Amino acid sequence: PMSRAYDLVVLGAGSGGLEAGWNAAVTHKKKVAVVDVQATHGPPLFAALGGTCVNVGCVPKKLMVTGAQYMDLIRESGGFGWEMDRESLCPNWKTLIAAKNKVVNSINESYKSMFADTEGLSFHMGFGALQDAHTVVVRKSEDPHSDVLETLDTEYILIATGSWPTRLGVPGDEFCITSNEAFYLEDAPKRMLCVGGGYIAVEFAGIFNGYKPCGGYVDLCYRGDLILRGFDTEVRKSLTKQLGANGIRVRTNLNPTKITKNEDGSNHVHFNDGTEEDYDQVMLAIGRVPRSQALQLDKAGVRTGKNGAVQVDAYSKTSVDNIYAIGDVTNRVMLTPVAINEGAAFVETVFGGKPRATDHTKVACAVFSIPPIGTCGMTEEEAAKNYETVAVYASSFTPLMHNISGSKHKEFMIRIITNESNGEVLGVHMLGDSAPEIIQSVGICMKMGAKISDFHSTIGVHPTSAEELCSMRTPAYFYESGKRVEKLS
Ligand SMILES: Cc1cc2nc3c(=O)[nH]c(=O)nc-3n(C[C@H](O)[C@H](O)[C@H](O)COP(=O)(O)OP(=O)(O)OC[C@H]3O[C@@H](n4cnc5c(N)ncnc54)[C@H](O)[C@@H]3O)c2cc1C
Ligand SMILES: C[n+]1nn(-c2ccc(-c3nc(CCc4ccccc4)cs3)c(OCCN3CCNC3=O)c2)cc1CCCCN
Repeated sequence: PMSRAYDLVVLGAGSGGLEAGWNAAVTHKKKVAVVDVQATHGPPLFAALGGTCVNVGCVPKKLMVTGAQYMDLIRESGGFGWEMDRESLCPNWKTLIAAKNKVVNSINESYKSMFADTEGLSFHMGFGALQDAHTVVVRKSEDPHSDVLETLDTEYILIATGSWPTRLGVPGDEFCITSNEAFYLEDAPKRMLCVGGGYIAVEFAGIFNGYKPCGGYVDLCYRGDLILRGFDTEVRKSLTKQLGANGIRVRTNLNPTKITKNEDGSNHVHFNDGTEEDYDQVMLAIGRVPRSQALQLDKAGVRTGKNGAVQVDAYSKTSVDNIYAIGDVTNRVMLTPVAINEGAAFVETVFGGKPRATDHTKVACAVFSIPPIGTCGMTEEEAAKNYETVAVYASSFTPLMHNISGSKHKEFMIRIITNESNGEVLGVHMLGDSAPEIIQSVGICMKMGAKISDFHSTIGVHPTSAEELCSMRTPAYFYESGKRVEKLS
Protein backbone atom coordinates (compact mmCIF):
# COMPACT_ATOMS: atom_id res chain seq x y z
CA PRO A 1 0.00 0.00 0.00
CA MET A 2 0.98 3.72 -0.54
CA SER A 3 0.96 5.77 2.75
CA ARG A 4 3.95 8.09 2.02
CA ALA A 5 5.94 9.78 -0.82
CA TYR A 6 9.09 7.63 -0.05
CA ASP A 7 9.94 4.27 1.59
CA LEU A 8 13.45 5.64 2.39
CA VAL A 9 14.98 9.14 2.79
CA VAL A 10 18.84 9.10 2.97
CA LEU A 11 20.59 12.17 4.49
CA GLY A 12 24.04 12.22 2.81
CA ALA A 13 24.87 10.86 -0.68
CA GLY A 14 28.22 9.40 0.54
CA SER A 15 29.88 5.93 0.72
CA GLY A 16 27.11 4.57 3.04
CA GLY A 17 24.13 6.59 1.68
CA LEU A 18 24.50 5.76 -2.06
CA GLU A 19 25.11 2.02 -1.31
CA ALA A 20 21.86 2.00 0.76
CA GLY A 21 19.88 4.22 -1.70
CA TRP A 22 20.97 2.24 -4.80
CA ASN A 23 20.43 -1.26 -3.22
CA ALA A 24 16.97 -0.26 -1.82
CA ALA A 25 15.86 1.24 -5.21
CA VAL A 26 17.09 -1.36 -7.79
CA THR A 27 17.15 -4.81 -6.00
CA HIS A 28 14.00 -4.06 -3.81
CA LYS A 29 12.15 -1.58 -6.17
CA LYS A 30 11.64 0.90 -3.23
CA LYS A 31 11.11 4.70 -3.62
CA VAL A 32 14.29 6.39 -2.30
CA ALA A 33 15.14 10.11 -1.84
CA VAL A 34 18.86 10.95 -1.34
CA VAL A 35 19.75 14.40 0.10
CA ASP A 36 23.19 16.11 -0.31
CA VAL A 37 24.26 19.80 -0.18
CA GLN A 38 25.77 20.03 -3.74
CA ALA A 39 26.22 17.80 -6.84
CA THR A 40 29.87 18.72 -7.72
CA HIS A 41 32.98 18.80 -5.42
CA GLY A 42 34.39 22.19 -4.28
CA PRO A 43 34.44 24.74 -1.40
CA PRO A 44 32.90 26.09 0.68
CA LEU A 45 30.74 22.90 1.05
CA PHE A 46 33.69 20.61 -0.11
CA ALA A 47 31.75 17.28 0.16
CA ALA A 48 29.16 16.54 -2.59
CA LEU A 49 27.37 13.69 -4.45
CA GLY A 50 29.64 10.64 -3.79
CA GLY A 51 30.55 11.80 -0.25
CA THR A 52 33.87 12.52 1.52
CA CYS A 53 36.05 9.71 -0.02
CA VAL A 54 35.04 10.60 -3.66
CA ASN A 55 35.26 14.44 -3.31
CA VAL A 56 37.71 15.38 -0.45
CA GLY A 57 38.86 11.96 0.88
CA CYS A 58 40.62 8.76 -0.30
CA VAL A 59 40.11 9.15 -4.14
CA PRO A 60 41.74 12.64 -4.47
CA LYS A 61 44.19 11.84 -1.57
CA LYS A 62 45.40 8.64 -3.38
CA LEU A 63 45.86 10.51 -6.73
CA MET A 64 48.01 13.16 -4.96
CA VAL A 65 50.05 10.50 -3.00
CA THR A 66 50.69 8.71 -6.37
CA GLY A 67 51.81 12.14 -7.70
CA ALA A 68 54.17 12.74 -4.73
CA GLN A 69 55.72 9.20 -5.11
CA TYR A 70 57.30 10.19 -8.51
CA MET A 71 59.83 12.35 -6.52
CA ASP A 72 61.22 9.08 -4.98
CA LEU A 73 60.82 7.00 -8.22
CA ILE A 74 62.62 9.68 -10.37
CA ARG A 75 65.53 9.84 -7.80
CA GLU A 76 65.68 5.97 -7.71
CA SER A 77 65.77 5.56 -11.57
CA GLY A 78 69.38 6.97 -11.59
CA GLY A 79 70.89 3.75 -10.13
CA PHE A 80 69.25 1.70 -12.95
CA GLY A 81 70.81 3.97 -15.65
CA TRP A 82 68.11 6.66 -16.14
CA GLU A 83 70.07 9.93 -16.66
CA MET A 84 68.04 13.20 -16.64
CA ASP A 85 68.65 16.74 -15.28
CA ARG A 86 67.60 16.27 -11.60
CA GLU A 87 69.07 19.78 -10.88
CA SER A 88 66.22 21.71 -9.12
CA LEU A 89 63.49 19.36 -10.53
CA CYS A 90 60.19 20.05 -8.66
CA PRO A 91 56.64 19.33 -9.92
CA ASN A 92 53.77 21.58 -11.21
CA TRP A 93 51.07 21.51 -8.45
CA LYS A 94 48.49 23.34 -10.67
CA THR A 95 48.80 20.45 -13.21
CA LEU A 96 48.11 17.90 -10.39
CA ILE A 97 45.05 19.79 -8.98
CA ALA A 98 43.65 20.33 -12.55
CA ALA A 99 44.03 16.57 -13.27
CA LYS A 100 42.53 15.61 -9.85
CA ASN A 101 39.57 18.08 -10.28
CA LYS A 102 38.94 16.56 -13.80
CA VAL A 103 38.79 12.98 -12.29
CA VAL A 104 36.54 13.83 -9.25
CA ASN A 105 34.25 15.90 -11.54
CA SER A 106 33.81 12.90 -13.92
CA ILE A 107 32.74 10.76 -10.84
CA ASN A 108 30.23 13.50 -9.76
CA GLU A 109 28.88 13.47 -13.40
CA SER A 110 28.70 9.63 -13.34
CA TYR A 111 26.51 9.78 -10.14
CA LYS A 112 24.13 12.36 -11.79
CA SER A 113 23.67 9.87 -14.74
CA MET A 114 22.87 7.18 -12.09
CA PHE A 115 20.05 9.32 -10.55
CA ALA A 116 18.54 10.56 -13.88
CA ASP A 117 18.60 6.95 -15.29
CA THR A 118 17.50 4.93 -12.13
CA GLU A 119 13.73 4.41 -11.52
CA GLY A 120 12.46 5.32 -7.99
CA LEU A 121 15.86 6.85 -6.97
CA SER A 122 15.83 10.71 -6.75
CA PHE A 123 18.42 13.34 -5.63
CA HIS A 124 17.24 16.29 -3.42
CA MET A 125 19.83 19.10 -3.14
CA GLY A 126 20.17 21.14 0.10
CA PHE A 127 20.34 20.60 3.90
CA GLY A 128 18.50 17.64 5.47
CA ALA A 129 16.96 17.96 8.97
CA LEU A 130 14.25 15.91 10.82
CA GLN A 131 10.81 17.37 11.76
CA ASP A 132 9.59 13.99 13.20
CA ALA A 133 10.14 10.19 12.68
CA HIS A 134 8.49 10.25 9.16
CA THR A 135 9.40 13.81 7.90
CA VAL A 136 12.80 15.10 6.57
CA VAL A 137 13.02 18.80 5.51
CA VAL A 138 15.52 20.04 2.84
CA ARG A 139 16.63 23.71 3.32
CA LYS A 140 18.80 26.10 1.20
CA SER A 141 21.34 26.48 4.07
CA GLU A 142 22.46 24.81 7.37
CA ASP A 143 20.64 27.67 9.25
CA PRO A 144 17.26 26.31 10.53
CA HIS A 145 15.41 29.59 9.60
CA SER A 146 16.48 29.24 5.89
CA ASP A 147 13.74 28.64 3.24
CA VAL A 148 12.32 25.06 3.12
CA LEU A 149 12.74 23.61 -0.44
CA GLU A 150 11.13 20.14 0.09
CA THR A 151 9.22 18.21 2.80
CA LEU A 152 9.96 14.46 2.33
CA ASP A 153 7.24 12.17 3.80
CA THR A 154 8.99 8.79 4.37
CA GLU A 155 8.59 5.39 6.14
CA TYR A 156 12.34 4.94 6.98
CA ILE A 157 15.13 7.55 7.55
CA LEU A 158 18.85 6.66 7.07
CA ILE A 159 21.37 9.18 8.57
CA ALA A 160 24.70 8.97 6.63
CA THR A 161 26.04 12.58 6.92
CA GLY A 162 29.61 11.35 7.76
CA SER A 163 32.13 13.51 9.72
CA TRP A 164 33.94 16.94 9.66
CA PRO A 165 37.46 18.15 10.65
CA THR A 166 37.97 19.33 14.29
CA ARG A 167 39.61 22.77 14.82
CA LEU A 168 42.40 23.66 17.32
CA GLY A 169 40.45 26.48 19.09
CA VAL A 170 43.38 28.86 19.84
CA PRO A 171 44.05 32.52 18.87
CA GLY A 172 44.65 32.38 15.05
CA ASP A 173 42.89 28.99 14.47
CA GLU A 174 41.09 30.68 11.48
CA PHE A 175 44.42 31.21 9.53
CA CYS A 176 44.87 27.36 9.42
CA ILE A 177 43.50 24.94 6.74
CA THR A 178 42.21 21.29 6.89
CA SER A 179 42.14 18.36 4.40
CA ASN A 180 39.12 20.21 2.77
CA GLU A 181 41.11 23.39 1.80
CA ALA A 182 44.40 21.46 1.13
CA PHE A 183 42.68 19.92 -1.97
CA TYR A 184 41.99 23.40 -3.55
CA LEU A 185 45.28 25.22 -2.69
CA GLU A 186 46.25 27.55 -5.59
CA ASP A 187 50.01 26.82 -5.02
CA ALA A 188 52.20 24.15 -3.36
CA PRO A 189 53.48 25.86 -0.16
CA LYS A 190 57.28 26.45 0.26
CA ARG A 191 57.09 26.08 4.10
CA MET A 192 54.36 23.65 5.29
CA LEU A 193 53.32 22.78 8.90
CA CYS A 194 51.12 19.64 9.25
CA VAL A 195 49.64 19.61 12.82
CA GLY A 196 48.49 16.12 13.98
CA GLY A 197 49.79 12.52 14.10
CA GLY A 198 46.93 10.54 12.45
CA TYR A 199 46.87 8.89 8.97
CA ILE A 200 45.61 12.24 7.42
CA ALA A 201 48.49 14.43 8.85
CA VAL A 202 51.08 11.79 7.72
CA GLU A 203 49.58 11.19 4.20
CA PHE A 204 49.40 15.00 3.58
CA ALA A 205 52.99 15.53 4.92
CA GLY A 206 54.15 13.09 2.17
CA ILE A 207 52.06 14.96 -0.50
CA PHE A 208 53.40 18.45 0.45
CA ASN A 209 56.92 16.89 0.70
CA GLY A 210 56.58 15.59 -2.92
CA TYR A 211 55.21 18.89 -4.37
CA LYS A 212 57.25 21.45 -2.30
CA PRO A 213 59.08 24.06 -4.47
CA CYS A 214 62.90 23.88 -4.69
CA GLY A 215 63.99 25.40 -1.29
CA GLY A 216 60.85 24.20 0.55
CA TYR A 217 60.29 21.93 3.60
CA VAL A 218 57.45 20.17 5.50
CA ASP A 219 57.29 19.97 9.33
CA LEU A 220 54.96 17.41 10.98
CA CYS A 221 54.11 18.59 14.55
CA TYR A 222 52.37 16.05 16.89
CA ARG A 223 51.43 16.72 20.58
CA GLY A 224 52.36 13.09 21.58
CA ASP A 225 55.65 11.08 21.72
CA LEU A 226 55.02 8.88 18.63
CA ILE A 227 52.75 9.43 15.55
CA LEU A 228 49.93 7.00 14.52
CA ARG A 229 48.30 6.02 17.87
CA GLY A 230 46.55 2.61 17.54
CA PHE A 231 49.17 1.25 15.04
CA ASP A 232 52.01 -1.28 15.65
CA THR A 233 54.71 0.48 17.80
CA GLU A 234 57.70 -0.77 15.70
CA VAL A 235 55.88 0.17 12.41
CA ARG A 236 55.31 3.71 13.85
CA LYS A 237 59.02 4.14 14.89
CA SER A 238 60.30 2.81 11.49
CA LEU A 239 57.92 5.12 9.50
CA THR A 240 59.02 8.14 11.66
CA LYS A 241 62.64 7.27 10.62
CA GLN A 242 61.64 6.85 6.90
CA LEU A 243 59.74 10.22 6.78
CA GLY A 244 62.92 11.82 8.26
CA ALA A 245 65.11 10.29 5.48
CA ASN A 246 62.50 11.46 2.86
CA GLY A 247 63.07 15.04 4.27
CA ILE A 248 60.05 15.52 6.64
CA ARG A 249 60.99 17.02 10.07
CA VAL A 250 58.85 15.13 12.68
CA ARG A 251 58.47 17.09 15.97
CA THR A 252 56.91 15.29 19.00
CA ASN A 253 55.33 16.69 22.24
CA LEU A 254 54.67 20.01 20.40
CA ASN A 255 51.39 21.98 19.95
CA PRO A 256 50.81 25.47 18.46
CA THR A 257 49.58 28.07 21.06
CA LYS A 258 49.13 31.04 18.65
CA ILE A 259 49.10 31.82 14.88
CA THR A 260 49.28 35.49 13.64
CA LYS A 261 49.28 36.78 10.00
CA ASN A 262 52.58 38.11 8.48
CA GLU A 263 52.87 41.15 6.11
CA ASP A 264 53.69 38.93 3.05
CA GLY A 265 50.69 36.60 3.81
CA SER A 266 52.62 33.85 5.72
CA ASN A 267 51.73 32.58 9.26
CA HIS A 268 53.86 33.22 12.43
CA VAL A 269 53.40 30.09 14.66
CA HIS A 270 54.13 30.09 18.45
CA PHE A 271 54.63 26.60 20.09
CA ASN A 272 54.69 25.05 23.65
CA ASP A 273 58.55 25.06 23.86
CA GLY A 274 58.61 28.90 23.35
CA THR A 275 59.80 28.46 19.69
CA GLU A 276 58.34 30.76 16.95
CA GLU A 277 58.33 29.92 13.18
CA ASP A 278 56.86 31.11 9.82
CA TYR A 279 54.88 28.81 7.45
CA ASP A 280 53.17 29.60 4.09
CA GLN A 281 50.34 27.19 5.15
CA VAL A 282 49.47 25.44 8.48
CA MET A 283 47.22 22.33 8.16
CA LEU A 284 45.17 20.81 11.06
CA ALA A 285 44.55 17.02 10.92
CA ILE A 286 43.70 16.56 14.65
CA GLY A 287 40.33 14.71 14.50
CA ARG A 288 37.02 14.30 12.62
CA VAL A 289 33.67 14.43 14.55
CA PRO A 290 30.17 13.30 13.44
CA ARG A 291 28.07 15.81 11.42
CA SER A 292 24.93 15.48 13.66
CA GLN A 293 24.77 19.11 14.92
CA ALA A 294 22.41 20.57 12.20
CA LEU A 295 20.06 17.53 11.77
CA GLN A 296 17.59 18.60 14.57
CA LEU A 297 18.03 15.07 16.06
CA ASP A 298 16.60 16.14 19.49
CA LYS A 299 13.32 17.28 17.73
CA ALA A 300 12.73 13.66 16.44
CA GLY A 301 14.30 12.14 19.62
CA VAL A 302 17.34 10.25 18.19
CA ARG A 303 19.93 9.39 20.92
CA THR A 304 23.25 11.32 20.58
CA GLY A 305 26.43 10.33 22.54
CA LYS A 306 30.27 10.55 22.25
CA ASN A 307 31.22 13.69 20.17
CA GLY A 308 27.64 13.98 18.78
CA ALA A 309 27.74 10.37 17.42
CA VAL A 310 24.34 8.69 16.67
CA GLN A 311 23.85 5.56 18.87
CA VAL A 312 22.91 2.38 16.95
CA ASP A 313 22.73 -1.38 17.70
CA ALA A 314 24.47 -4.13 15.63
CA TYR A 315 21.74 -3.44 12.95
CA SER A 316 22.61 0.34 12.72
CA LYS A 317 19.15 1.25 14.24
CA THR A 318 18.71 4.42 16.40
CA SER A 319 16.46 4.95 19.51
CA VAL A 320 13.56 5.54 16.98
CA ASP A 321 12.64 2.17 15.28
CA ASN A 322 12.17 3.54 11.68
CA ILE A 323 15.39 5.72 11.82
CA TYR A 324 18.85 4.15 11.13
CA ALA A 325 22.37 5.70 10.99
CA ILE A 326 25.60 4.39 9.31
CA GLY A 327 29.19 5.45 8.51
CA ASP A 328 31.34 8.11 10.26
CA VAL A 329 28.21 9.76 11.88
CA THR A 330 27.92 6.61 14.13
CA ASN A 331 31.69 6.80 15.00
CA ARG A 332 32.89 3.12 15.11
CA VAL A 333 35.45 2.61 12.23
CA MET A 334 35.63 5.72 9.94
CA LEU A 335 36.42 3.79 6.70
CA THR A 336 34.58 3.85 3.31
CA PRO A 337 34.22 0.02 2.89
CA VAL A 338 32.76 -0.20 6.47
CA ALA A 339 30.08 2.48 5.67
CA ILE A 340 29.29 0.62 2.35
CA ASN A 341 28.98 -2.68 4.33
CA GLU A 342 26.63 -1.10 6.98
CA GLY A 343 24.59 0.46 4.12
CA ALA A 344 24.28 -2.96 2.38
CA ALA A 345 23.39 -4.72 5.70
CA PHE A 346 20.78 -1.99 6.52
CA VAL A 347 18.95 -2.72 3.18
CA GLU A 348 19.20 -6.56 3.66
CA THR A 349 17.75 -6.17 7.24
CA VAL A 350 14.84 -3.68 6.65
CA PHE A 351 13.86 -4.33 2.94
CA GLY A 352 15.57 -7.69 2.14
CA GLY A 353 13.89 -9.41 5.14
CA LYS A 354 17.27 -11.23 5.73
CA PRO A 355 18.81 -9.51 8.83
CA ARG A 356 22.63 -8.95 9.04
CA ALA A 357 24.99 -6.84 11.23
CA THR A 358 28.33 -5.55 9.79
CA ASP A 359 31.33 -7.39 11.39
CA HIS A 360 33.75 -4.65 12.67
CA THR A 361 36.55 -7.07 13.80
CA LYS A 362 39.64 -8.04 11.68
CA VAL A 363 39.00 -5.19 9.16
CA ALA A 364 42.23 -4.49 7.21
CA CYS A 365 43.12 -0.82 6.46
CA ALA A 366 46.05 1.10 4.89
CA VAL A 367 47.91 4.40 5.41
CA PHE A 368 49.06 5.87 2.03
CA SER A 369 52.17 7.34 3.66
CA ILE A 370 55.46 7.15 1.66
CA PRO A 371 56.21 4.40 2.44
CA PRO A 372 52.71 2.98 3.05
CA ILE A 373 51.30 0.82 5.91
CA GLY A 374 48.97 -2.21 5.60
CA THR A 375 47.43 -3.50 8.88
CA CYS A 376 44.70 -6.02 9.93
CA GLY A 377 43.78 -7.16 13.49
CA MET A 378 45.22 -6.21 16.91
CA THR A 379 48.51 -4.66 18.14
CA GLU A 380 50.64 -6.88 20.48
CA GLU A 381 49.71 -4.35 23.28
CA GLU A 382 45.92 -5.12 23.11
CA ALA A 383 46.62 -8.84 22.28
CA ALA A 384 48.74 -9.18 25.49
CA LYS A 385 45.81 -7.77 27.60
CA ASN A 386 42.92 -9.88 26.11
CA TYR A 387 44.99 -13.12 25.66
CA GLU A 388 46.65 -15.65 28.01
CA THR A 389 49.81 -16.29 25.88
CA VAL A 390 50.87 -14.20 22.79
CA ALA A 391 53.70 -14.98 20.29
CA VAL A 392 55.22 -12.06 18.27
CA TYR A 393 56.79 -12.92 14.84
CA ALA A 394 58.88 -10.04 13.31
CA SER A 395 60.94 -9.61 10.08
CA SER A 396 62.64 -6.50 8.57
CA PHE A 397 64.48 -6.65 5.21
CA THR A 398 65.72 -4.36 2.39
CA PRO A 399 64.48 -5.32 -1.10
CA LEU A 400 67.66 -5.91 -3.22
CA MET A 401 66.49 -3.21 -5.73
CA HIS A 402 67.35 -0.55 -3.01
CA ASN A 403 71.05 -1.63 -3.21
CA ILE A 404 70.82 -0.10 -6.76
CA SER A 405 68.17 2.67 -6.19
CA GLY A 406 70.14 4.39 -3.36
CA SER A 407 67.01 4.23 -1.08
CA LYS A 408 68.67 2.06 1.66
CA HIS A 409 66.33 3.53 4.39
CA LYS A 410 63.38 1.64 2.73
CA GLU A 411 63.20 -1.32 5.15
CA PHE A 412 60.18 -3.59 4.46
CA MET A 413 58.73 -4.70 7.86
CA ILE A 414 56.25 -7.53 8.70
CA ARG A 415 55.01 -8.21 12.27
CA ILE A 416 52.57 -11.10 13.01
CA ILE A 417 50.78 -11.17 16.43
CA THR A 418 49.55 -14.69 17.31
CA ASN A 419 47.75 -16.55 20.13
CA GLU A 420 50.49 -19.02 21.29
CA SER A 421 47.80 -21.56 22.47
CA ASN A 422 46.21 -22.39 19.02
CA GLY A 423 48.54 -20.35 16.68
CA GLU A 424 45.57 -18.16 15.58
CA VAL A 425 46.78 -14.96 13.79
CA LEU A 426 45.38 -11.95 15.78
CA GLY A 427 47.35 -9.19 13.94
CA VAL A 428 49.38 -8.54 10.75
CA HIS A 429 51.33 -5.23 10.53
CA MET A 430 53.34 -4.32 7.38
CA LEU A 431 55.37 -1.22 6.38
CA GLY A 432 56.73 -0.86 2.81
CA ASP A 433 55.75 -0.57 -0.89
CA SER A 434 52.66 -2.70 -1.89
CA ALA A 435 51.66 -3.26 1.82
CA PRO A 436 48.08 -1.95 1.23
CA GLU A 437 47.63 -4.40 -1.72
CA ILE A 438 49.13 -7.40 0.22
CA ILE A 439 47.05 -6.71 3.41
CA GLN A 440 43.68 -7.09 1.52
CA SER A 441 44.44 -10.82 0.85
CA VAL A 442 45.73 -11.16 4.50
CA GLY A 443 42.30 -9.79 5.62
CA ILE A 444 40.60 -12.77 3.84
CA CYS A 445 42.87 -15.36 5.62
CA MET A 446 42.25 -13.72 9.05
CA LYS A 447 38.44 -13.74 8.42
CA MET A 448 38.80 -17.56 7.85
CA GLY A 449 40.66 -17.79 11.25
CA ALA A 450 44.16 -18.32 9.71
CA LYS A 451 46.85 -19.82 12.01
CA ILE A 452 50.63 -19.06 11.77
CA SER A 453 51.01 -22.69 10.41
CA ASP A 454 48.73 -21.71 7.44
CA PHE A 455 51.24 -18.91 6.52
CA HIS A 456 54.54 -20.91 6.64
CA SER A 457 53.02 -24.06 4.96
CA THR A 458 52.26 -21.86 1.85
CA ILE A 459 54.88 -22.03 -1.00
CA GLY A 460 56.36 -18.52 -1.57
CA VAL A 461 56.15 -16.39 -4.77
CA HIS A 462 59.79 -15.42 -5.62
CA PRO A 463 60.87 -12.71 -5.69
CA THR A 464 58.34 -10.54 -3.74
CA SER A 465 58.14 -8.61 -0.43
CA ALA A 466 54.99 -10.73 0.38
CA GLU A 467 56.83 -14.16 0.37
CA GLU A 468 58.40 -13.08 3.73
CA LEU A 469 54.86 -13.68 5.22
CA CYS A 470 55.40 -17.46 4.59
CA SER A 471 58.98 -17.56 6.08
CA MET A 472 58.18 -16.57 9.73
CA ARG A 473 58.40 -19.78 11.88
CA THR A 474 60.24 -18.72 15.11
CA PRO A 475 58.64 -16.08 17.38
CA ALA A 476 60.88 -13.03 18.18
CA TYR A 477 59.45 -12.98 21.76
CA PHE A 478 56.17 -13.60 23.69
CA TYR A 479 53.74 -12.21 26.27
CA GLU A 480 52.43 -14.48 29.12
CA SER A 481 49.84 -12.71 31.40
CA GLY A 482 50.37 -9.29 29.70
CA LYS A 483 54.16 -9.10 30.45
CA ARG A 484 56.91 -9.31 27.72
CA VAL A 485 59.21 -12.41 28.09
CA GLU A 486 62.42 -13.30 26.13
CA LYS A 487 61.32 -17.01 26.06
CA LEU A 488 58.30 -19.18 27.08
CA SER A 489 57.75 -20.86 30.53
C1 LIG B 1 41.42 13.14 3.69
C2 LIG B 1 40.68 11.85 3.94
C3 LIG B 1 41.18 10.67 3.43
C4 LIG B 1 40.52 9.44 3.64
N1 LIG B 1 41.07 8.31 3.11
C5 LIG B 1 40.45 7.17 3.32
C6 LIG B 1 40.99 5.98 2.78
O1 LIG B 1 42.03 5.96 2.13
N2 LIG B 1 40.31 4.81 3.00
C7 LIG B 1 39.15 4.77 3.71
O2 LIG B 1 38.62 3.67 3.85
N3 LIG B 1 38.60 5.88 4.24
C8 LIG B 1 39.22 7.04 4.06
N4 LIG B 1 38.68 8.20 4.58
C9 LIG B 1 37.43 8.13 5.36
C10 LIG B 1 36.20 8.08 4.47
O3 LIG B 1 36.18 9.20 3.60
C11 LIG B 1 34.92 8.05 5.30
O4 LIG B 1 35.01 7.03 6.30
C12 LIG B 1 33.65 7.82 4.47
O5 LIG B 1 33.54 8.83 3.47
C13 LIG B 1 32.40 7.82 5.32
O6 LIG B 1 31.23 7.67 4.47
P1 LIG B 1 29.79 8.05 5.04
O7 LIG B 1 28.76 7.52 4.11
O8 LIG B 1 29.74 7.68 6.48
O9 LIG B 1 29.82 9.65 4.94
P2 LIG B 1 30.30 10.67 3.80
O10 LIG B 1 30.93 9.88 2.69
O11 LIG B 1 31.10 11.76 4.42
O12 LIG B 1 28.89 11.24 3.30
C14 LIG B 1 28.40 12.50 3.82
C15 LIG B 1 27.71 13.26 2.71
O13 LIG B 1 26.51 13.87 3.25
C16 LIG B 1 26.50 15.25 3.00
N5 LIG B 1 25.84 15.92 4.11
C17 LIG B 1 26.39 16.30 5.30
N6 LIG B 1 25.52 16.88 6.10
C18 LIG B 1 24.33 16.88 5.38
C19 LIG B 1 23.04 17.35 5.68
N7 LIG B 1 22.71 17.94 6.82
N8 LIG B 1 22.08 17.19 4.73
C20 LIG B 1 22.42 16.59 3.58
N9 LIG B 1 23.60 16.11 3.19
C21 LIG B 1 24.52 16.29 4.15
C22 LIG B 1 27.96 15.65 2.80
O14 LIG B 1 28.08 16.82 2.04
C23 LIG B 1 28.52 14.41 2.09
O15 LIG B 1 28.32 14.48 0.68
C24 LIG B 1 39.32 9.42 4.39
C25 LIG B 1 38.82 10.64 4.90
C26 LIG B 1 39.48 11.83 4.69
C27 LIG B 1 38.91 13.10 5.26
C1 LIG C 1 21.25 3.59 -17.27
N1 LIG C 1 21.79 3.46 -15.88
N2 LIG C 1 23.12 3.93 -15.53
N3 LIG C 1 23.32 3.67 -14.13
C2 LIG C 1 24.56 3.96 -13.35
C3 LIG C 1 25.38 5.13 -13.49
C4 LIG C 1 26.59 5.32 -12.71
C5 LIG C 1 27.09 4.39 -11.73
C6 LIG C 1 28.39 4.63 -10.93
N4 LIG C 1 29.43 5.42 -11.20
C7 LIG C 1 30.55 5.44 -10.27
C8 LIG C 1 31.79 6.30 -10.47
C9 LIG C 1 32.85 5.56 -11.39
C10 LIG C 1 33.82 6.37 -12.29
C11 LIG C 1 35.09 5.83 -12.63
C12 LIG C 1 36.00 6.54 -13.45
C13 LIG C 1 35.66 7.80 -13.96
C14 LIG C 1 34.40 8.35 -13.64
C15 LIG C 1 33.50 7.64 -12.82
C16 LIG C 1 30.40 4.57 -9.21
S1 LIG C 1 28.86 3.76 -9.38
C17 LIG C 1 26.26 3.22 -11.62
O1 LIG C 1 26.63 2.20 -10.71
C18 LIG C 1 25.66 1.68 -9.77
C19 LIG C 1 26.29 0.78 -8.61
N5 LIG C 1 26.38 1.44 -7.23
C20 LIG C 1 26.30 2.90 -7.07
C21 LIG C 1 26.42 3.23 -5.61
N6 LIG C 1 26.57 1.96 -4.91
C22 LIG C 1 26.54 0.95 -5.90
O2 LIG C 1 26.64 -0.27 -5.62
C23 LIG C 1 25.07 3.02 -12.39
C24 LIG C 1 22.12 3.02 -13.68
C25 LIG C 1 21.16 2.88 -14.71
C26 LIG C 1 19.75 2.24 -14.56
C27 LIG C 1 19.61 1.12 -13.43
C28 LIG C 1 18.37 0.13 -13.52
C29 LIG C 1 17.09 0.71 -12.86
N7 LIG C 1 16.17 1.45 -13.90
